[PDB]
Amino acid sequence: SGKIIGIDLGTTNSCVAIMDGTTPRVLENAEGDRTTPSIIAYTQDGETLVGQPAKRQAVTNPQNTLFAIKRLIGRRFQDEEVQRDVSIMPFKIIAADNGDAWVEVKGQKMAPPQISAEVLKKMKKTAEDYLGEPVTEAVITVPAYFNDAQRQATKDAGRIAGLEVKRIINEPTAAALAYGLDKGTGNRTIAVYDLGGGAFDISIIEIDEVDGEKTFEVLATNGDTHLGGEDFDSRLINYLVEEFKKDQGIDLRNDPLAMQRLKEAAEKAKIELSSAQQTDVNLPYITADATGPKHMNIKVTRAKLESLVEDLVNRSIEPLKVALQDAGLSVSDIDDVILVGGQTRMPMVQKKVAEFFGKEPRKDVNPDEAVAIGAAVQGGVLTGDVKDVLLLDVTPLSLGIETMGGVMTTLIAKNTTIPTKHSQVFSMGGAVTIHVLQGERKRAADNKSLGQFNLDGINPAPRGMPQIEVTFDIDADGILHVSAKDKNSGKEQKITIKASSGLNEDEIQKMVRDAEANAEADRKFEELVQTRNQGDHLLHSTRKQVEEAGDKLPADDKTAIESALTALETALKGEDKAAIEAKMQELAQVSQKLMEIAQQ
Amino acid sequence: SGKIIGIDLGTTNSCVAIMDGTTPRVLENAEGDRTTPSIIAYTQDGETLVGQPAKRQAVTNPQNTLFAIKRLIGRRFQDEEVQRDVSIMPFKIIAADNGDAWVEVKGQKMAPPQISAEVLKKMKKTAEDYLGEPVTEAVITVPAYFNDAQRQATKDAGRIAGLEVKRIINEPTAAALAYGLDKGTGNRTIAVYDLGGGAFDISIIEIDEVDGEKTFEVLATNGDTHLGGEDFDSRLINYLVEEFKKDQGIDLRNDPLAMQRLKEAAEKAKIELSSAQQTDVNLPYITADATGPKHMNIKVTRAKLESLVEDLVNRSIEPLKVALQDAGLSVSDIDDVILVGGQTRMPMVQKKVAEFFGKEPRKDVNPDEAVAIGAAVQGGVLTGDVKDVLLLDVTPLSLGIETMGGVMTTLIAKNTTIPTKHSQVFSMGGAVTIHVLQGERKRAADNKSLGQFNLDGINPAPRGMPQIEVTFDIDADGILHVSAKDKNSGKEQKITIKASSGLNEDEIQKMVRDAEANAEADRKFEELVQTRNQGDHLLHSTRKQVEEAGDKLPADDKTAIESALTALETALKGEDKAAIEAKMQELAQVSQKLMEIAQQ
Ligand SMILES: Nc1ncnc2c1ncn2[C@@H]1O[C@H](COP(=O)(O)OP(=O)(O)OP(=O)(O)O)[C@@H](O)[C@H]1O
Ligand SMILES: Nc1ncnc2c1ncn2[C@@H]1O[C@H](COP(=O)(O)OP(=O)(O)OP(=O)(O)O)[C@@H](O)[C@H]1O
Ligand SMILES: [Mg+2]
Ligand SMILES: [Mg+2]
Repeated sequence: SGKIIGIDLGTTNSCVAIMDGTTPRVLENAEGDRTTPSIIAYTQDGETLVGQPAKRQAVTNPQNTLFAIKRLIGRRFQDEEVQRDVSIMPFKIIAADNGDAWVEVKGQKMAPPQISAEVLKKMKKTAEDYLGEPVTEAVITVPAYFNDAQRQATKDAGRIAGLEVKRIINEPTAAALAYGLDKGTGNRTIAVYDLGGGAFDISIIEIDEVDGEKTFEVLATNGDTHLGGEDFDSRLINYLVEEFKKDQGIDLRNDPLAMQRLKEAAEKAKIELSSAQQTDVNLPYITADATGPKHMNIKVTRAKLESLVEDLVNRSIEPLKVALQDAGLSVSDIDDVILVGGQTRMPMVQKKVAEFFGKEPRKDVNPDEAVAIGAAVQGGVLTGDVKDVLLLDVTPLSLGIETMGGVMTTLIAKNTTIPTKHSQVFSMGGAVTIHVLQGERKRAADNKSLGQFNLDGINPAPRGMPQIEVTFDIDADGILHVSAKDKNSGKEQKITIKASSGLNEDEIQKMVRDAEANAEADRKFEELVQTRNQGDHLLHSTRKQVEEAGDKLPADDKTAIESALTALETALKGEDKAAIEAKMQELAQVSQKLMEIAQQ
Repeated sequence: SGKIIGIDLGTTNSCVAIMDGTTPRVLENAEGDRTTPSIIAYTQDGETLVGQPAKRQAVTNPQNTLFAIKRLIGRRFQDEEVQRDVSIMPFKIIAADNGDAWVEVKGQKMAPPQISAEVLKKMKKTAEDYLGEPVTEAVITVPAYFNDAQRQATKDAGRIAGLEVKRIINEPTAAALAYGLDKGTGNRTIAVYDLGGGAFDISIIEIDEVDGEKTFEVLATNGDTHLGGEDFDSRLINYLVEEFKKDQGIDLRNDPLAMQRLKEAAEKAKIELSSAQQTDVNLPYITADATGPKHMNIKVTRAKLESLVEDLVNRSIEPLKVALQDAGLSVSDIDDVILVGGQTRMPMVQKKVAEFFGKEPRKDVNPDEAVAIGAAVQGGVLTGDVKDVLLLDVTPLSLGIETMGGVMTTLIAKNTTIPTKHSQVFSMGGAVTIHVLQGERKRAADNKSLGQFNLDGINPAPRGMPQIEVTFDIDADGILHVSAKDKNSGKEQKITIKASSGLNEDEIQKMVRDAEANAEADRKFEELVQTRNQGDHLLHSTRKQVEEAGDKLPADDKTAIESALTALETALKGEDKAAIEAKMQELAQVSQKLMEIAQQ
């Protein structure tokens, strides 16, 4: 029911679009911006900020501002990437009871999907404000290289936000839909290079004209879900931290508040160096010492920045080589190179990509909105409003199991088109345990574990010939479903999953309720502010009343009203809602009493 | 030759678009932004900054940062509107020799068109970078209510930027083109309400279908060229100044740095109050008393803000009434209300407009880019690329002359469609002086003077029957051209214009050369930056050369090379190009030498 909205849920920024009749349209949020910082904050006084308002106060609220949660979602606390972030992120990152990576604010433990849900709720509200009706369904994007846990956790975030997730769409695929919508873009093969704030994808995609309809087929995909702008900032921040040690004899890394100003300054500097060739990091009173206040002043050149991050850029080139090999194509087979994501605005990135492909990337693709637009198009395909568009995506990782000798044994090869299914008999009746993993490495230890899937035996029976067949389905969302039956009886077998990541149904249901309670509490937090407005309106009117009365007003009456006004003004400066309300009531009674005496 | 680019030259922000084949496209500037702040700055070391870099340093350089120049362009120094601004603007506004309003920076007097040209040059360069080739032609926008002087001055700015201005297009007309391009927006009548940073326009526009082609006809236009966001900010700034005065007993108005910080904070507060119901203005260390530093902290509710500016909003409603009357329509006849301009994002503004028209404004119009898009479309109509699009605009002000009694006599009524022509015999041979004015007021003294147009007599001659006919042409740009001729002989009569506003050919030519000199100076300034980058590259490589040598390096050689490294690092900390280049040279020679010795 209603419109299926398209939400690009980004590490750094989020963006929502719809089908406006036959044309996709990106929607401005309440603040008037076409994108929304993927940031949530909890203030000391207990307010929940989302988006720009949360971004604005981040510098002074290190611990209770959550950002880049997309780098934690669907991960385990003991993951190398997470363990590194633990020491780096200013907010607190902890292990959930099941070992998943969670955060903690003011003593409260929260799962990443709960945090992303807040961002999704704002995007949902954005669409509803625009449309003038409720929105309950969405297509939500994920990086192409997201694994099973990361996909499912993103899907759970959508549910926690009150959205039925009709499709999880791979971000480069979404960008391709956006690009190929324009008639005259048929019968070509493109490379979509997407380098954002947190993730990197490369997809090779063919757009063809079959039976008078446009088909988008992903030939190969690769990337790195933990490579993006955040890592570029970090290289520059560490340089600035090391320089200030040498220069002013002080280590800033021990100090959260200084690091906030620096983080902010480094990102601005990085961004400036995409157009200028020099930038100044000026942080007066960055810190202090025995000798007094300290100030940071350091010029950074483009050349300096480049030497700091070139290996990150090279890291994005290697998956390109693998993607072309997997697709069986050379660079000359690629008709268009498409750059997506804010971090691709770096000249070095554009230059290295141009040089690899031996051609310049297109300039007519919006690096900030293409993904959301494609998510909207995908939604329109689902509702049937978008005709003559067919899409065939793949799974980015090999699905396998740990077999005898601790080896990784592949069941479904990477770049297999989805949905897809693989069935296999695992037992003639004895119990079965299956350790499922994703990845390309030879040893199970080197791949991403999805969990242990356990089946009980089937007891011996006259004329029974148990054949326990296990089926691995990958659906259109790129998500795995494992089921089993006895082929001999047709009876389904219960599978018990152990050591898997993710939320269970009970947690999800509780978190859905928590999000509704949060909404209520937010509506409850606003009362103080709403009462101030009313207070200001009242002040304005009763002042006019006093002016009108002029000298006709007796001193005792003039004094009583002027005291009531001042009292309300004072209360308004404060934070006590009850006091404001009482002073408003007293002022109203004096305004009414004056009125009544004037009529006499 | 080349593309005719469309440039929205705004009081606050500027935006450039082109026809990308058959589709209009807004172009990002070098900073990656789809719009550019109309801000020009001159730094202490003599650099000229435009756009975001100028905006960024305004807080510390308020005297030599020029902004809102569109509020001075085409105006006289003694104009009431300018005189008010003289006391408000942080930079120095002065009278030119002819009385026009100019600005002075560091002893240099400059004409508004020279300043705006710097913004147009950036927009021009933006298009050139995208297209990969030179751009010499443009369509440039002006408020529909701009008078003759304002139009010509804007056209002069285009020339000074090296642009042949093919069309001056009224901004609401541009927005209508953008809106009506969408097939299926035909046969309707729209009201375009445009409230920006400096100017207000209302235009009533009919979009029809004649002989297969779409025609856009402006039925009426009105507005106020000195009413916009800057005035909203100003109301809030004065409130904040007064509150701090009552609170801390300090008057900030004489503190340029404090006032610049306040200006910025005030606009941010105004903008938040478009989506939130309360905002906090915080300015630590805003001033210092003998008691110590003082900090500004005050909460502002939407209710407070609305009471500070409601009369500004109401001032925009009265021209709506006049426009409908001039169009001969009622609100009922309006099919679509279109809001353009950032200042229309204010809830009070939208509500007042919705209430006036009795319908909700459309939501599917881009308030920041519609005007640039329309300018690009107009450009494509000029090149013959855009087909079946005809536009018919009007002149917004009555054109008249001062007749006996000091009365205003109308020659061309407001809302007459342009281009248009009016011819009249003024003399049977005697010398003639014609005082030309624009406006609707009955007394000449109350209208805008365009100058005195003088004609010499024609001497008595046998068979001569001199009939001096003066022709008033208003061209497609909405600009006046007065010519005269003797109908009896056909000979053209020379007109001498006195007491008029604007730049003469000689000034324009000199200003064109000055701008080219500024570009050259800019390339010069870049030299230092380029040298710094090369320095960083050189440091990087030679450091690797030292490491690779390790212990093999003799103590005297290691000392020498490390001295040279340090000396370059030191020079790069300074601002002396010569020293940097010398230290680069010495480091290079030492590197080369050790290399040679290592080869031995
Ligand atoms: N001009 C610029 N030059 C370099 N980097 C930039 C520029 N502008 C933005 N960025 C960077 O781009 C990143 C954000 O890009 P984007 O909004 O596409 O990410 P995202 O979609 O939120 O992330 P992801 O897709 O990785 O989940 C940030 O790291 C930001 O610093
Ligand atoms: N959310 C908002 N609420 C209120 N005002 C806003 C908002 N966003 C921007 N503005 C204001 O809108 C103005 C800028 O709008 P815009 O960019 O349309 O003006 P412009 O085209 O440069 O000016 P003009 O058309 O008057 O020459 C500024 O005064 C700015 O403060
Ligand atoms: Mg992204
Ligand atoms: Mg404008």
